[PDB]
Parts: sequence; structure tokens; C-alpha cells
Amino acid sequence: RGLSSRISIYWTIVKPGDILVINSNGNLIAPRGYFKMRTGKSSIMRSDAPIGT
Amino acid sequence: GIFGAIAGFIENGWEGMIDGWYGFRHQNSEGTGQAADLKSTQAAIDQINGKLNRVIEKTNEKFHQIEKEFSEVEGRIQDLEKYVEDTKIDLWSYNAELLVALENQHTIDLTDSEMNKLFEKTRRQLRENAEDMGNGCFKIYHKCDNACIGSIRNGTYDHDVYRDEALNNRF
Ligand SMILES: *[C@@H]1O[C@H](CO)[C@@H](O)[C@H](O)[C@H]1NC(C)=O
Repeated sequence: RGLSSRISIYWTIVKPGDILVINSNGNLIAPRGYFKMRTGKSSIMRSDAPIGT
Repeated sequence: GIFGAIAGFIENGWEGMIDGWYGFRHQNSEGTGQAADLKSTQAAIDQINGKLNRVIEKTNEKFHQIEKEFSEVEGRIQDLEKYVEDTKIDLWSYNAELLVALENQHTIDLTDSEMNKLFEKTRRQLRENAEDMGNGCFKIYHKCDNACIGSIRNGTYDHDVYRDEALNNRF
């Protein structure tokens, strides 16, 4: 898509009471915030099957 | 089966009996008749259902699991994920095959059992007034009209009544 360059994606989970610290002298692609984490019955599947009512 | 009644000393089944699993056919002075035995039919059906309900019961709910297909060759970890799933499937496949074999063998044996039990119950009722013809038929040595046959079927037959007559005709 035009580029010979790349971005590498990483993740960090921070539990309550912990602290995030980000330190960069450059090349950093910074987070804009956080995604809420939940536990439950959710999951993911690969399928081409049409969804139907 | 294991009691030798069904496909046993009882030659074959009656396609003509549509109202029960087990019953009586009789021939006496008045004519021929056929009637289903509902108690033993029920015994069989109940057991078979009990079992059917054991097996058909609620399945297990699972949500997020390991991935079972792969688009890239990764080596070790994929080898392991693949091996685990394959192991699981082989074991459950075994459980199912065996469940069916055992259960079926037992169903065959228990239905045979019910038949034989009805036969035995009846023979015991009749006491000295009849003989086992070996084909699953009794020979009744006194005069038995439709009421009397009925009394045999609903378990109220009083042998002492006909004992003299029958004893006489047997010997
Ligand atoms: C059995 O049959 C006899 C004669 O048909 C009848 O009088 C009697 O009530 C029956 N017994 C039962 C418990 O159904």
C-alpha cells in the first residue's frame, strides 16, 4: 500500500493500583487511551456462513 | 438375546400386534384372539426412555477455546495445539462408539428379559392346569372361554377352580 516501512503493534495490560509508564526517544506510536477489559462468554470464529434471523 | 426368548424359543414377532410390544394370542372354543400386555410393554419403554434421557441430555456449553485450524506453518506450539485437539477427538470418538455398543447390547437383552418375564409370570399363574409347549405357547387342559383367558391376562386366574378338570385331562 505504498510503503516499505512498517508498524509493530504491542499491548500492555495494567491492573488497578498499577501504573503505566511510557518512555520514548522516538519511533513511538502512542496509545490514545485504553480499551476496557471484561470477562465472559465472548469469543471469535472464522466463517463465511451467512448470518440469518 | 441372553434369555433366549426373543429370536429364541419364541419363533418370531407379530407384525400384526400394533397396540403393544408384548401380548397374548389365544385360541379356544369361542375363536381366536389377540391382546397387548401394557404393563410389560411399559416396563420396556420406561427403561429404554430412562436410557434415552441419560444420553440425549443437555450438552456442554463451551465458549472461547483454542484455535483448531491454521494458515501458517508455525512448528512446535501448533504441533501441540493440533495434537491436543486430535487427542480429545479420538478419546470422545471412542466413548461414543462404546456407549452405543454397550447400550444397544443391553437394550436387546432387557427387551428379551421382559418377554421372558411375562412368559414366566403366566406359567406360574397357570399352575398344574397347563403345559409349556416350548414355542412360547401354553396348552391349557381345561375349558377356557374368552372370560377365562381374560382372567389369565389381567392376573386374576384362579387355578383351583379348573385344577380338577385340567388334572383329569392332563393324565
Ligand atoms: C379380570 O377379568 C375379569 C373377567 O373378565 C374381570 O371380572 C375382572 O374385573 C378383571 N380384573 C381386573 C383387576 O381388571
